[PDB]
Amino acid sequence: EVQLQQSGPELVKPGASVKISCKTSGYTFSNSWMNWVKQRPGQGLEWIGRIYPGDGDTNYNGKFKDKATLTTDKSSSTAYMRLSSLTSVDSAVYFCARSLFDYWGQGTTLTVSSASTKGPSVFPLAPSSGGTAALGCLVKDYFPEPVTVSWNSGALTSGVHTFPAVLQSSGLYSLSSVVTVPSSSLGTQTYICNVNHKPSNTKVDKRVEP
Amino acid sequence: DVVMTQTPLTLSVTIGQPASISCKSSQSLLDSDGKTYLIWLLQRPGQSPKRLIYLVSKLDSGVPDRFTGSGSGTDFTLKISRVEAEDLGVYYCCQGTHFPFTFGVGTKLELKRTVAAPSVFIFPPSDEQLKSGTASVVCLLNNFYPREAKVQWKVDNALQSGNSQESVTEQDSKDSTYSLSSTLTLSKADYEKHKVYACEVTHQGLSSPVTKSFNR
Amino acid sequence: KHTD
Ligand SMILES: [Cl-]
Ligand SMILES: [Cl-]
Repeated sequence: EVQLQQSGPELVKPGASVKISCKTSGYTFSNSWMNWVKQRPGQGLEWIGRIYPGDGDTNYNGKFKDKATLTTDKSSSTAYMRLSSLTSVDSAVYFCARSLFDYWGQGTTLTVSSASTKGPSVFPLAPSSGGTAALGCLVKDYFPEPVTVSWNSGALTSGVHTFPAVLQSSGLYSLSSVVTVPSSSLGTQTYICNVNHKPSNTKVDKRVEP
Repeated sequence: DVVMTQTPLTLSVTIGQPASISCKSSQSLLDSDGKTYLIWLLQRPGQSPKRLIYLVSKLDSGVPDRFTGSGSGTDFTLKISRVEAEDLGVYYCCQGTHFPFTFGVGTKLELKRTVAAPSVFIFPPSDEQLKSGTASVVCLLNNFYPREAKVQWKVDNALQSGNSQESVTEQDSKDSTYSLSSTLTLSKADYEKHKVYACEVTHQGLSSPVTKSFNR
Repeated sequence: KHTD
């Protein structure tokens, strides 16, 4: 079977460059076009260009002709994309895809940011004072993604919604995790959100009280 | 560049029932070799794209027979005879006849269910956060359907424009609803100059908009 | 124009 295996996630500062790889197996690498595709967060697919590894021939989308450079290493059956002078808008998932987009890599996430590693602050969303109450935790001002949230060390999962993070203009992320619970439990059941931000080795267990 | 126009943007489907989606090109995609380089891709949530149909009507290996592709001139259609759960995701058409190759914007297939109004909650900023110097006011819309919902913030009757961000969950695996958060961010100094904080929700399951509010 |  054909397989395209891309390199791992990248986090770089604006102005830097990065080179992403696509290692192939299961077919003759030199004899198939390799495309690259961009997907901005929450958005659609964009074609960057393609390279024919046997002779280095290329076709670029003009939008990317000054940003992306396609190369290959035939001896290791690997295709490369270099992205230069990076800015925030270059943050995306990038895919390699063969020939008439017939086989795809698993994607590489690129994050371009001037922010430094920072753990979150964790604030309660206290239940207000049909028998159902909502409460939560606001997990604010962390970098990079991801944070994870559990409730009551895993014992509470029904009715939990942990929202996708939002990128603030500050360059830091924020999200909330909420849960709905019986109003009659509020005086007798403790509710604790368990927040983990591995990049900063930040773990917090925050009790949410009325 | 060739423009690929996909419609609808979202199709609400039912397991066991047919689906049809459309992709129209601004230029003929018939090449001089007789081939029409039109393909259909499915991107399941959290996954890379996969090709399902190529050269208008040819199924990729392993793709179920419930899928068919057709074309007449620049008008292309993907049909599913009976939808199954593994078919949910975003469908992209793509053309490879003219440079640069181009994609449609995607059609999302989501599950239809009965209309469900959101349960709405508002949360003032915590004292902990205020001591830290910022204020976040959170409005929660829980377990609603369909996805379309309008959330408007008012601070002492001043409509907030550009001062909040929304986040939405994936369609729920159990009940096919959505949930949404809207977060209004202000400085602590700004928060303390106003009294009434209100989020007003418009949704098809509510006969009139619902407003949740507090006095600081 | 295309491979494979
Ligand atoms: Cl599959
Ligand atoms: Cl309002």
